[PDB]
Amino acid sequence: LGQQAMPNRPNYIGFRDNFIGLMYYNSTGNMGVLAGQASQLNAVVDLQDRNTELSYQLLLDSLGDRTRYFSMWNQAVDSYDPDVRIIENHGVEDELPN
Amino acid sequence: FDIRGVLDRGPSFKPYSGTAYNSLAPKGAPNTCQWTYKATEKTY
Amino acid sequence: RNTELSYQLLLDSLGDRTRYFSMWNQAVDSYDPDVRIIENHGVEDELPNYCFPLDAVGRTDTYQGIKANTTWTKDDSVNDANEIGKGNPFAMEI
Amino acid sequence: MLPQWAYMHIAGQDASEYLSPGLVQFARATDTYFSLGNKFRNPTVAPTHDVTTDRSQRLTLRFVPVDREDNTYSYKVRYTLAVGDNRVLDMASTYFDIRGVLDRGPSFKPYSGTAYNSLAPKGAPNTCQWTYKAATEKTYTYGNAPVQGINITKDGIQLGTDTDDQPIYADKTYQPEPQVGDAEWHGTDEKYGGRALKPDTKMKPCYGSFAKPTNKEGGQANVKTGTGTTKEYDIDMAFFDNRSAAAAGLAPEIVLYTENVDLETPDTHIVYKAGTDDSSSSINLGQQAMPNRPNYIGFRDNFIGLMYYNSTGNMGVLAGQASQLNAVVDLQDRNTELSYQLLLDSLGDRTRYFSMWNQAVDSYDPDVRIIENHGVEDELPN
Amino acid sequence: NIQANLWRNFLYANVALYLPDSYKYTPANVTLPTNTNTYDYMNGRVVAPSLVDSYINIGARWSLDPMDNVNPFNHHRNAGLRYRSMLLGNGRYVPFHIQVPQKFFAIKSLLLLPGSYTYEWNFRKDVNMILQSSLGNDLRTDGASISFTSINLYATFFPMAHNTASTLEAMLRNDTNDQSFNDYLSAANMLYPIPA
Amino acid sequence: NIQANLWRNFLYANVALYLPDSYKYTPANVTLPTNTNTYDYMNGRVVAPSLVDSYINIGARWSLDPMDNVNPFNHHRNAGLRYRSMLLGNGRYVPFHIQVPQKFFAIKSLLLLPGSYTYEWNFRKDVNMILQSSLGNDLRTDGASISFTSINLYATFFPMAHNTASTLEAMLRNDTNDQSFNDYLSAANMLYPIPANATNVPISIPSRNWAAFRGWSFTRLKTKETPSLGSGFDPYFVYSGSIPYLDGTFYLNHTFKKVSITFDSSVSWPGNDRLLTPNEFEIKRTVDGEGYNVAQCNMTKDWFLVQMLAHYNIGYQGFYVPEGYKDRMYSFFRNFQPMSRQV
Amino acid sequence: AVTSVTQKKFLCDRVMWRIPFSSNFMSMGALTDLGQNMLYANSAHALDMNFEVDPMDESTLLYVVFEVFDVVRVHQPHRGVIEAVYLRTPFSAGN
Amino acid sequence: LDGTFYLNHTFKKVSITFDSSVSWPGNDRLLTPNEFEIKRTVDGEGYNVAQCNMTKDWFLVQMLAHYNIGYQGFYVPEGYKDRMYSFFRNFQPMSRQVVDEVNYKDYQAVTLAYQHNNSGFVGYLAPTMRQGQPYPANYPYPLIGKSAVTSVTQKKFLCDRVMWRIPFSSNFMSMGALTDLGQNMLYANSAHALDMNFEVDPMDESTLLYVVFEVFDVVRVHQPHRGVIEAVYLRTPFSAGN
Amino acid sequence: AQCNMTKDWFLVQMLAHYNIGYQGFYVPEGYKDRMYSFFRNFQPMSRQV
Ligand SMILES: O=P([O-])(O)O
Ligand SMILES: O=P([O-])(O)O
Ligand SMILES: O=P([O-])(O)O
Ligand SMILES: O=P([O-])(O)O
Ligand SMILES: O=P([O-])(O)O
Ligand SMILES: O=P([O-])(O)O
Ligand SMILES: O=P([O-])(O)O
Ligand SMILES: O=P([O-])(O)O
Ligand SMILES: O=P([O-])(O)O
Ligand SMILES: O=P([O-])(O)O
Ligand SMILES: O=P([O-])(O)O
Ligand SMILES: O=P([O-])(O)O
Ligand SMILES: O=P([O-])(O)O
Ligand SMILES: O=P([O-])(O)O
Ligand SMILES: O=P([O-])(O)O
Ligand SMILES: O=P([O-])(O)O
Repeated sequence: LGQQAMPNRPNYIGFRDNFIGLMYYNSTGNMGVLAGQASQLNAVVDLQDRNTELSYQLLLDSLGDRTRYFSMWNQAVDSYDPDVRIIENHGVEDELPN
Repeated sequence: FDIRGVLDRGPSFKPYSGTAYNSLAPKGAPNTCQWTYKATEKTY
Repeated sequence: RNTELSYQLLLDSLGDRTRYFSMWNQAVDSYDPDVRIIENHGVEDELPNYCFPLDAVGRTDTYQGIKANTTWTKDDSVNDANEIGKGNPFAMEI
Repeated sequence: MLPQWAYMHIAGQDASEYLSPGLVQFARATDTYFSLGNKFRNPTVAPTHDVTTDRSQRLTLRFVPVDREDNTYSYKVRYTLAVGDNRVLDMASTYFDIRGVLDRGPSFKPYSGTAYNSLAPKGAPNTCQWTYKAATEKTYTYGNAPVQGINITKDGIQLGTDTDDQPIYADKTYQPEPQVGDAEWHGTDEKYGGRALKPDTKMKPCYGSFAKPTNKEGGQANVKTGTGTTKEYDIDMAFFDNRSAAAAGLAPEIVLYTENVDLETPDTHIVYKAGTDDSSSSINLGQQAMPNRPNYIGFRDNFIGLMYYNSTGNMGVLAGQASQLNAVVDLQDRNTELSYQLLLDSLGDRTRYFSMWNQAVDSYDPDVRIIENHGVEDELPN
Repeated sequence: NIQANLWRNFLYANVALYLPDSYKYTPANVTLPTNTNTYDYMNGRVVAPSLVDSYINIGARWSLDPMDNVNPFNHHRNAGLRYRSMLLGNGRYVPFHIQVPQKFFAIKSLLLLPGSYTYEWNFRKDVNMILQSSLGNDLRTDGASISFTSINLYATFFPMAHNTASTLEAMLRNDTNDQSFNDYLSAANMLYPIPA
Repeated sequence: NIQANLWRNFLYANVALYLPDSYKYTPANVTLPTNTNTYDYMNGRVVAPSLVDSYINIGARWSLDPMDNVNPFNHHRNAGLRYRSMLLGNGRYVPFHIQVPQKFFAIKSLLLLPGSYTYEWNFRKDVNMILQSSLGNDLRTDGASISFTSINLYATFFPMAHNTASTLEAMLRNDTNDQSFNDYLSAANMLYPIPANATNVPISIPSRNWAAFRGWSFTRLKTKETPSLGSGFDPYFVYSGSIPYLDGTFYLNHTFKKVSITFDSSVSWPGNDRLLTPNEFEIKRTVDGEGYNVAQCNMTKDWFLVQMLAHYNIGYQGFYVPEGYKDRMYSFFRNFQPMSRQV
Repeated sequence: AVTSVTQKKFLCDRVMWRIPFSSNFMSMGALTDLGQNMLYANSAHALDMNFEVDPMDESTLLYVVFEVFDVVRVHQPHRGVIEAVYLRTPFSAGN
Repeated sequence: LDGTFYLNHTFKKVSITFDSSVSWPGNDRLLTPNEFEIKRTVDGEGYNVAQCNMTKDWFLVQMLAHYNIGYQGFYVPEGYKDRMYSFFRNFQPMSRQVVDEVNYKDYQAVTLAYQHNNSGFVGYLAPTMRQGQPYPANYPYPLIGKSAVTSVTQKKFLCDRVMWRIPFSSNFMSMGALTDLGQNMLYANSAHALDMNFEVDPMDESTLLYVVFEVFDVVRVHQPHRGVIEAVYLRTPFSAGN
Repeated sequence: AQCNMTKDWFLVQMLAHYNIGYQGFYVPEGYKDRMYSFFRNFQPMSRQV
């Protein structure tokens, strides 16, 4: 009768910022192709020590305001609550009994 | 690339803190309920 | 013609409508975005929260002091009616 | 590599120069409705001559004082600030780097509320005792005993059992522990133990109460002096049976492990007690505690006040080592600290903080300065 | 003490529960998976609230030493991830429809001239790569999956006057007018192991 | 009632506890220090919570009359001061290491040329001057103290090419290339006593030249919050809160009714019939029968005009909100707060 | 609702009140039109000001900033030589 | 992939040495001229800065590298130049005091299981039902008041989101994407090798050092006729292999 | 954009307010996206039931 329950931990699940991970980049056996239809030389030449996903993160930040969200590209930057990362413990205003 | 598909986020997906069910109940309180016990078998 | 609307749109093009200016009652109608679109992320209620009696015990029984002679006898250096609770403090939960 | 760098627009012309003139005119005429700018690299190329020395040379110098005066009210340092041959120094890059020892003192309290038993009702006592003589002097007790025992005998509360099947009694120096209790809200009569404060430890509300531990198992009993190699504590068991129990059948229902401890209230004060009396007593069981007012203490915004300015007998000096004519001429009439506050505001955003100069402007909560009372959304009972 | 309770619930939900697993325990009478990357493991391990209590470094602004090295973006208060979760909905079963941009530097901003081009791309199905969770559990083991029903390419064209468009194309086919692009990060990227 | 309790606690902690001492009492059975500048006095005086209860001017936006004249920066929700306290740590004992800038206008931006220079400065040990508390208590009496272990000077040098530096040095030694600096505030600063309950503050400036005079700025300070810099140490400074004179935390501007200005005790400035009440600058009116108050408060239309012109050049061609980057932290519009209540 | 009266007021923290010695109060140059004319009404003048304030039951201070030009010119003619010339005008410098 | 960096505070120093002989930047440039000291725990000279354990040298390097600020004083960069992944925006210095376990004479090393604070009102070692009795707390030691314990000070910083930056520029400043020293290396009569050594705080799991060697990673695209697209890639230096 | 708005309409509205649409969709500069502008107010939303 005295068993106690606690809520399960929250776990949000979505696609990543800017849909990172969905398209293969910088991954040798899965290179994208953009070629002239006849003479199909691939104009895309990618390398494993290039980092296209991070390059795009940084480009977006240089071009505009990353605190703004744009649903079309899942453009919604990963963030954290600053008052969770660094605890500022100024106590509580509990002077009055309740 | 315009992508459509079916996603299952699976049984670990929980987009909220707390419960949807009897959230105001003290956390060790039972439902109104019964049990049997034998030290003849009886219902309590 | 619509002069009142024209001025609203004009004001927004010239400056920052989130600022207030009492002289012209310039304080734009708005709403709480969290009221218009409910974001229900639940509540952080993992820890139970308790109400306690003012004295932090609640119901007590009355006890006398006793000392071992094992036989036990009344200890006359001790009050014979001390209020002590057994177990945890009475509590309610919210 | 240079023909390559030109070809890849790593160096060489910008696009308005290397693109065909017809294309540049075309782009310029159409840019506001179809933009071509981002499709053509425009290299930027650092200069390689006459900017930076190739010689061995320090970026940052540290000067230690060549003389100093440590007085009652002030501290004076003298440096030989050296600008070497073929260098210039912007004084904006200079500063005084100060190390020392600060005591903010006993009125510093960088928080609201208490660190100690903050959830305790503010007039609730600790489990404790007092004496009273109406006359023979008796010991009285109030509180609760939360640790359930297998039994209680003259050796105290039995907390467990051996592999030899013999009782294990509480070790009085730390058991029973006040933080332990029945684990659920939910047939016979049960025996219990707990700690209690002795009469000589003057009552304080539970809320705010701290006593340092005197052993690594968290017990707080005062350690007895002149004991030699044996550590002894001020702890005595007190046994109790129901006031209504038959005299011929007395046996302990409750045992309290009573102790004196170094009880303090580092961050709360008494906001109600019935009289001037301080002692443990029946009436003092209901004293009420309130947390001390917060009082942040730091150096000032932009370290105002640390350096003397506009202050006749403590004027700063910058003088050529040839002359001695001081280039600093200051006036009691001038306001250097405020001038600097206003200058900072005109240069940048004073809501941003910069630790290096303690640049963190004084502000207040606008909802405290000007009370906006829209009441409360208390429509649902709770 | 209402204020003290709000503070303690906050610290517990947002900090104590995200402490490294070495700060936690399994009650006897509790059986958890041996797979430590699993939600039931991360949900079942118990954290003593007094590890981050309302008196934690009281009066300080201070991140906890063990938390400095805990990924702070794996958290239910990551507002970007929370928004991305909620864009899809609140249930585990989601028919989705999304638009995914081209990020490869060489073609992402290219002005492409008249002609027919083969354009092919590959898309991942691995839920640990394409999905993100706030706890960071192994979504393969924890039963998430995805199916692609269709992927179409959309392309938008400025309705350019045909003569003006002929002029533009003519200019852009001259090698003098070759387009060029630098990867923004513009780096050779290297990873080196650091043993525990 | 959870919501009512949240609000009542907030009001008590943030407003009622900061009411002037005249609203407080000392219970019989409590002995407080006789020194009223001490923490134990400020912490021990009792405030009735119903002085600022959850029904305080209910439905209004209104600062409390007694609070208008209390320094609102001496407060535990002063976020700058709270951050500066926490930069040091959460304990009373702090070995510290800080960098202190040079602020004197004549040297703080000077480009110094090769040579050896004597550079000397004096630092304060007075805790009420160099430290700040949110309560404002006398830190000397309440046991704060500092010692300096070492002060070193740091300087950074652009690693300039030596031919370039040498050419630069030679040019800067020419008198036609002397450097020059104005103090930003650029004022002669003057303080005049206002005895308790005085309402008129006349001042004379004995006859002088006014060529290049730029104008006047002014405000009101508490004597207890204004230290003397008239010597090495001020024994009468028994306060450690914000010091508006030095830091710009002004908060008594609403207490000015009016200023009038008269050259050569016979020529009123601006006179010229320029102002609605042309013989003075009226800041605010209580009796306002022509209707000269403006902007839903008691500030006059003249004064609003003068301040908007003085800060923004706004006024001759309609009043409007100034561009945010022109309306900075110590600017008029940003800080202007008209208020009303009924009773 | 009870019979009532209304009260109006304002706060304005953080500022100093400003009265520019400019003919239309506007900023048209650091050296103002009227500051320049004072070189032509080229006599000395006395100034009297009378401030009226709300009573406060503690001593206070009127703080007046007289806005002038407060300037230094710095001359460094030879290695290790520095010479500074200070001029505050009007309100030229004291001790 | 995503830029959510959070372990930058764990770097202590890096040395950079060409051909095993030539320390870079060398030339007596930094206060500690043979390496980049990022942070110091022992700091007898007082080279640390901004109220944390970061060094004056490193703070100069990162402010020049991001904003060209350092030679003419330190100050807050303009907000629009100090963006989401920039140094200043993310720099978080912090301090605290704790009991001095060596010199506080009454110190007792009480482990979690034997502490009590809110005995009677909270669950024991679990987020479960309250247990116990009202009793004076034995923990934490007060750092304040008339009986404040003997203490010590700890300081550190976080700097999430950034990558640490060392520009190959003679004065560390951004004067051109093609740096002055990049141009000089063209007149290198020979090829050079590079050693680097990073010193980091130990972490009880496998981690990775991620180095970005900043170069020019370029493509030029030629479309001579309808349906024809030709591309020339050059990454230089560190020219490609895939 | 993860709602029931069409690509056509999103193009017209982005062009109409910002001239954005023939060269990629992206967030307009804040000062061109004012209180009554399209992007500032656009709120796509989903749920399951
Ligand atoms: O409503 P929250 O952000 O305090 O959970
Ligand atoms: O390169 P230099 O002119 O500083 O010797
Ligand atoms: O200043 P305290 O030690 O009486 O609180
Ligand atoms: O702009 P603030 O300093 O009042 O928050
Ligand atoms: O409170 P800690 O986890 O930084 O010691
Ligand atoms: O597209 P047109 O206007 O050149 O026919
Ligand atoms: O067909 P064009 O490329 O010569 O216009
Ligand atoms: O006439 P006022 O002062 O009530 O506006
Ligand atoms: O949009 P602003 O005018 O508040 O900067
Ligand atoms: O004239 P100087 O440069 O030899 O001092
Ligand atoms: O030398 P410090 O600033 O790290 O104590
Ligand atoms: O420095 P060198 O050996 O490449 O000329
Ligand atoms: O015109 P070509 O040289 O690309 O065949
Ligand atoms: O060479 P093209 O323009 O006719 O393909
Ligand atoms: O020799 P590399 O560094 O130009 O590839
Ligand atoms: O474009 P933003 O920086 O004003 O949001």
